[PDB]
Amino acid sequence: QTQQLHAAMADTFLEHMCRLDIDSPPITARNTGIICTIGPASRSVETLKEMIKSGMNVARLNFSHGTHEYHAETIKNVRTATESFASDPILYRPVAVALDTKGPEIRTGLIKGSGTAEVELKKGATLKITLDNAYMEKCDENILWLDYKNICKVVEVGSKIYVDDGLISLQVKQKGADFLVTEVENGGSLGSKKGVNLPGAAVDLPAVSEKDIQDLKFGVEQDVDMVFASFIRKASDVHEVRKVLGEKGKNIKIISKIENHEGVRRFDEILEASDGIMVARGDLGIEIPAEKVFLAQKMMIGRCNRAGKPVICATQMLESMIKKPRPTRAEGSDVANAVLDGADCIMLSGETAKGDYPLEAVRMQHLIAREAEAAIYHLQLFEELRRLAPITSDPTEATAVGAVEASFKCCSGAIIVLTKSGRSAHQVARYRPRAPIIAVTRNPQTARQAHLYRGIFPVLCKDPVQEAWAEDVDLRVNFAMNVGKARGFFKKGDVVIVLTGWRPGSGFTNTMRVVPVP
Amino acid sequence: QTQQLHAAMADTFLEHMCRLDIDSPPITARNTGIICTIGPASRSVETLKEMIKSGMNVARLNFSHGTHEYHAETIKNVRTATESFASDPILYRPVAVALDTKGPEIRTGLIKGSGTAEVELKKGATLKITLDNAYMEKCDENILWLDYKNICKVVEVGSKIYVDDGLISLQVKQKGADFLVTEVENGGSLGSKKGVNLPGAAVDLPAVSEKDIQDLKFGVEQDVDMVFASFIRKASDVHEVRKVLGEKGKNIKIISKIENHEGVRRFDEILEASDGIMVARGDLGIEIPAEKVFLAQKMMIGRCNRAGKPVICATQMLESMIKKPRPTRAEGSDVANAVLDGADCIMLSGETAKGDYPLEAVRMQHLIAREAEAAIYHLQLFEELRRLAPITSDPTEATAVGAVEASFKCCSGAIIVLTKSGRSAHQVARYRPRAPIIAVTRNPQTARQAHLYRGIFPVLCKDPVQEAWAEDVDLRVNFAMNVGKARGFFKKGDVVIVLTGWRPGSGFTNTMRVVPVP
Amino acid sequence: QTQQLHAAMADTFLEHMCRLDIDSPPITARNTGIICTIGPASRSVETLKEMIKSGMNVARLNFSHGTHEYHAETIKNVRTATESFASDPILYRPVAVALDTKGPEIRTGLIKGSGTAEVELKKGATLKITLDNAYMEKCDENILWLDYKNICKVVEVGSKIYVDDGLISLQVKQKGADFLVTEVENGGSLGSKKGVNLPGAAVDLPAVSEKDIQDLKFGVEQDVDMVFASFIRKASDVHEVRKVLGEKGKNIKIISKIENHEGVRRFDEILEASDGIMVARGDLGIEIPAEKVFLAQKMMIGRCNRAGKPVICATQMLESMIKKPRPTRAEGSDVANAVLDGADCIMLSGETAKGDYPLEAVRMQHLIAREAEAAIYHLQLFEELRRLAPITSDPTEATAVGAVEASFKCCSGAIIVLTKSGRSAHQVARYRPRAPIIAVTRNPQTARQAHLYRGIFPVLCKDPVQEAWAEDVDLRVNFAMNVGKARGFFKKGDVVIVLTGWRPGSGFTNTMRVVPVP
Ligand SMILES: O=C(c1ccc(NS(=O)(=O)c2cccc3cccnc23)cc1)N1CCN(c2cnccn2)CC1
Ligand SMILES: O=C(c1ccc(NS(=O)(=O)c2cccc3cccnc23)cc1)N1CCN(c2cnccn2)CC1
Ligand SMILES: O=C([O-])C(=O)[O-]
Ligand SMILES: O=C([O-])C(=O)[O-]
Ligand SMILES: O=C([O-])C(=O)[O-]
Ligand SMILES: [Mg+2]
Ligand SMILES: [Mg+2]
Ligand SMILES: [Mg+2]
Repeated sequence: QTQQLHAAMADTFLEHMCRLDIDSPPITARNTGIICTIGPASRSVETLKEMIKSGMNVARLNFSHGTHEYHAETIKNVRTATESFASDPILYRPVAVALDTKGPEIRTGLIKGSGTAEVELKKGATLKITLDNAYMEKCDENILWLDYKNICKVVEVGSKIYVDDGLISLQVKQKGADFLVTEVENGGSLGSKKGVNLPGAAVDLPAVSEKDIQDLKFGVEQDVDMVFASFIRKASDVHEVRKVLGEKGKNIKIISKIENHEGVRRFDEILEASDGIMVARGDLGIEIPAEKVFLAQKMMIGRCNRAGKPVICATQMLESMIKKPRPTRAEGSDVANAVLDGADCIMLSGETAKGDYPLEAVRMQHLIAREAEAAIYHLQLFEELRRLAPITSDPTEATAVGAVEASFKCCSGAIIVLTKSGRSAHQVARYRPRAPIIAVTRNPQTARQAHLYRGIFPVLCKDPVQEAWAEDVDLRVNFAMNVGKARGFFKKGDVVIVLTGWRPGSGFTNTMRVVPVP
Repeated sequence: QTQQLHAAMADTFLEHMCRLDIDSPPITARNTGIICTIGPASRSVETLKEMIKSGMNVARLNFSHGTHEYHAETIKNVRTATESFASDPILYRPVAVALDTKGPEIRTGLIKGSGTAEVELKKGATLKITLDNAYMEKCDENILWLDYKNICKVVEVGSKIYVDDGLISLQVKQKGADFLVTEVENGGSLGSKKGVNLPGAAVDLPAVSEKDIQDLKFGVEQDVDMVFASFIRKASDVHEVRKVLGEKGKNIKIISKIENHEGVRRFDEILEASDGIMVARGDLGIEIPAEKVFLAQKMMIGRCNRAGKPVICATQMLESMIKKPRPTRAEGSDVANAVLDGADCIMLSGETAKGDYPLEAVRMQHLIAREAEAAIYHLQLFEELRRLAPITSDPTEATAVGAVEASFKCCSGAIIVLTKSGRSAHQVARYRPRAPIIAVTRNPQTARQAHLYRGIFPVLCKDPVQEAWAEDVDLRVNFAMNVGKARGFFKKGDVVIVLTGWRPGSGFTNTMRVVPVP
Repeated sequence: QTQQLHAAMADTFLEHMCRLDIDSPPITARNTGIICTIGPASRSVETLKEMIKSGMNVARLNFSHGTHEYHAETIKNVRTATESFASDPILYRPVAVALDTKGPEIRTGLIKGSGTAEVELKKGATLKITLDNAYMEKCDENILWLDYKNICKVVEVGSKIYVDDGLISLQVKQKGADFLVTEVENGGSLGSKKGVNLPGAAVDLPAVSEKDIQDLKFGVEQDVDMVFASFIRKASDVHEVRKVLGEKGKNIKIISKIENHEGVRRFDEILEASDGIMVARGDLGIEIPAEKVFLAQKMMIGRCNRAGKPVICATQMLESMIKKPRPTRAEGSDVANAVLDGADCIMLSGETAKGDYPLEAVRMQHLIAREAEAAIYHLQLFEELRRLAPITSDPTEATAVGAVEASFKCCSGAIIVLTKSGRSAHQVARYRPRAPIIAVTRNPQTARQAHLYRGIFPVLCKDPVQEAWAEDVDLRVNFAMNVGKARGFFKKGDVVIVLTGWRPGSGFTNTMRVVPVP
């Protein structure tokens, strides 16, 4: 038995678990999108080509750092490597480009302006925090500058302050009008321009700073597929991002990063307003107790699955692979469990952006996700997503669920979906079939954006529109068959589900056919 | 609400995920046992006391290294630290001692000659490896030492051999008659006395070596509670461990460690023959592909849960805490998911044996387990264990599921069980109540062995047996009431369930009472 | 096998249906209560003896006819019959006495004058209804009188009027000041003093008339066990009845009869106010379209089951058995499907009151019920009753659900419950065990009232209270054992469940034991 099909027939979850089988090889298709952060280790054209071959689907640009021109060149190299495979349209793989905003970050200043300079803060020592720019480049063991002007307004005597991704902690003893006097609680060696978290503080920085405004405008001009908007606290923040992008960037997907308590409490209204959600475990594990992160992760992935919107699990997934060519057992486990949880995508940060094994990290993500998709208990997942999804009069929605039902019944090799905007394919993906969803499109952007949805293998038809509708459908359907056979999803004589519109220019995908592979 | 009781009421697993809430705090009780490997960083009487206070339930000793004299000292210290709390029998925590056999290991030697400490080899490099035994002192990046004779009886050319937690990958370029030259693939930092794995070979080493025989006999002499048997490949391996322990060590629990392909494949006969199971992920993730471990882990926990036998999840759960005071996010997830999987106990190795933050590690496991236990979907778990329960005429079994049902209905503070052998408490634990199980025993050994069962808080009643049954019963009940109050499990006015026998002895548990706390 | 135990292990409802086996003989015990209307055909001490032997649990007296002294005679004969078996306390079966009030009935006047003649009406013919008391004794095929003064105020042209328990249909063609001119819909002989129904008309007779009051007061003097209150339309109706019964009759159960549209629309408040419900299908089927009766039956049985309150299914169950000794197929089906619906009791009207075969009717209900009860899909029933019953701090509720859980686990012969008021036994019955519930009481009245609850076999202890509580429990327990052996419920060596309290008095059931039958 293949792809855990022995465990798939179990009537209980428990028995399904008991039947999982390390000798039951998975199918070749991998449904979960892989998002890579690009930096020094992975920004060369030649390295990017191997990232694509290994499984990268989306390139993430971290606008916390780097100049516009530095990112412009990262974008170019990505497009260059992606297009280098375009000569064969059957084998071509769209690669999305995402921009991760700085958002309302709080950063320290420079330590004695030296570079190789740190100070060892001793636990129990006092440290003054000032906001006076004359100290902007003169930080040491007694005085510390940071860039959050109104920090005194939202902090109180007894408040905690984390510095350098939570490695150092301080507790505030005194407030002056425009300074803080703190006591070191967790000692450490403090470098320069490090990140500051204020857990439980009602931080009043703008959702979109002036810099973000510029950054978003830059993204529009560079044709980015999606925006990962940092530190989203409420629905109004999303609407702000939406308004900046405006008319010109209306088709750019906005993915809200939930990285603090507020985002978690306001999660429902953020989800309603966004196109998708990133569980940003880095900051979140600082802002709320680390032992509670898994709950937030599961809750958010559950609600997105329920709502039908993509959700990305991020940060520290294969962390130890920054230095090592293999991951820990806990890391292998965390990737698989993000998939079983329901994550549409998984993400690499430092592993791809700066580490010593960017390609091995991508490869490992691809291998684990594939195993985990086979182990999904589709029988219960399908029963539940239905029960929790409303009665609609939308015909493409009815069609989509009919097709997933049909794909489980004939165990089909794929669900081929013809789509312009991608919506029809998304509506199929939300019901989580086991068969890969081959979305044939002519819109290059919809092709790139489809990577956000579990199961979608997006495919770009380069052929010009034939005037005879029936023939043009056939062209696109046959192209999907050819892609499938080439990648080994299925072979001649296999059964596939094909979804198409009935009428030329209906805007509905309301037709399903069960069809042998030619 | 509290302890995820909102998610507890959900009609589907999806909806249950959607309701998990980081602002719903866990109960104070912690059902999952914590087993700690004791070594250089944690073997002092002073550190041990803190380990007990942090939450350590079982002290593991790894017999891969160390003399009999070294280990007796550690055992001595564990007992001294444990007995340091015996003055108040209401606060005494029984601590089990476990012996982890070396088993059929294959290891390496020292370094260079000028310093037998720590060196390296480069990437893609080549490497001479020996089947002669003169070069153990001087092993560097050129010519390396193993300890396996009939190697090439079971080996091939171009075959994979791994080294040092398999962080070093090598393929044999060519062999000969019985010696090795190879080529590096995953180059890294080479150290001293590092482990070697041969994925694929049905290795001919014995299950219980001559050294194992000495260690097991030492184990009997020392009165150990349990044995972790390394590299169990089949049921006759377990029986040979049982035979070496013999009449004298017949009450010692045998826990088979499943850490290669054969053990996975023969899991059923091994489980039937064992007292419980360890999922030993360190070696398992080298012996089988890393991406497959989580499947082997969830299958084994599933089948153990179904059989009612203890299962331990082990290795690299909090690995990065060897050097850091906080875990990664993947580590947070891993611990949490082992608990949601159904694991009776989670284990720490390097994290407590040799790392810089042993106390932090134990405390992090304690916090995560508790959060995870609240997030369990008991409604479905209890339903499935009941359906997948063979119906029996066994009266003790009927009382036990009766008790668990009752404890859900009235959300009780505990299930109090009076037990001599532990069996009665084990019967309650296998139905996975949410409420902690206070197992009151006069037998010190069963009190220690009970740590293996999820949910069991064992308490050792030191008071003389009383002649009247009823009064002796009521004195042990009251002792349990006082422990629970003292540990904050419940308070005056709370409801508990109480399981007892109709007369003295084993197999007579047939009485369940719903009782207020006085 | 036996009692469809094969069918009850099925994992689906459909599979359950598939396995029902006409050759699977049921267990001797019959859980569903049987209520019989006493009349001319059945009031002799001698017929009443055979009614009991045949399975009658409740004797219902209709107070629409006959003097108080008449009913007191009938009552005395019920009591004589019941007490004839009293010499042997182990075989004695309590029998309940129920009072069914007349309520707001509408009745015609006397036909012709020549005693009680039966004028025949013809389809198409004109009939006139009048309140002119001149025709009080002078009804005929042209002009008919009835006892409802306000009929003209509450009827309209087009209204349907029904006569003789639904037999004759009339349509209002002409309303006068004093009279109605109607056209006959279907022919049929009209008797004297027949019953009238007005569907879709706001009838304004008091739900508790002055006759009702005397009758209820009489009930109290006569020490009846329960009242079946006719034509209950709303909660206040039920509260009036409770008031009339007052302090003296507080222990008397009020069962509301739902017989019209309003009763069904305001069902929820009526249930809250009542001790139980009667689905009174004779009138109900005339008051609402006949094709809707099953919807309301199944709705009310469902809701009563969910609230844990008794529900009775009544009227025309075995109708053809008034004139024949074998029922129709439709009737065999209706009794079985009422038990499958969830009804605690089934009832006989004319069958036992005025029919030529009273004893054949009682036996046929006894047989059908016992077959139907074995066809119950207990797996899903018990799962659902759990999920949907609250989490409560009430100890006796936990004990109760614990005991039903245990009784499924060990397939017990019975659940024995010691109860003073009956509540402990009621609490078990709401979870619908398969095993008969032997309720041992010393209170003759609760013994009689227990017949309202599915699965309770009441037995009345006559022994004197023993001074030592512990011994006085065992005395009653042992009595239930003896009762079970004689009744063929179980034998020596079978396992039974026993529920007792920790002290004398009501509200202290907290102890469940699983115990071998001695
Ligand atoms: O490892 C898993 C697991 C396996 C597969 C999982 N993903 S799944 O097959 O797609 C799935 C299946 C059914 C419902 C789902 C709802 C949301 C997300 N995934 C669902 C999720 C978890 N366990 C779930 C069942 N287990 C439990 C745990 N607690 C109570 C009952 N069963 C043991 C561990
Ligand atoms: O004859 C029955 C039936 C059988 C048993 C019934 N009662 S039961 O076993 O105690 C039962 C079982 C499960 C839930 C119940 C809820 C309320 C009352 N009874 C329940 C009630 C009805 N049915 C017709 C066929 N049935 C199917 C078969 N396949 C699909 C859907 N329904 C089930 C209901
Ligand atoms: O920003 C992030 O990606 C994070 O904090 O996890
Ligand atoms: O033996 C172990 O602990 C392992 O390999 O995981
Ligand atoms: O009164 C009744 O019992 C009826 O109408 O069924
Ligand atoms: Mg962040
Ligand atoms: Mg090992
Ligand atoms: Mg009536």
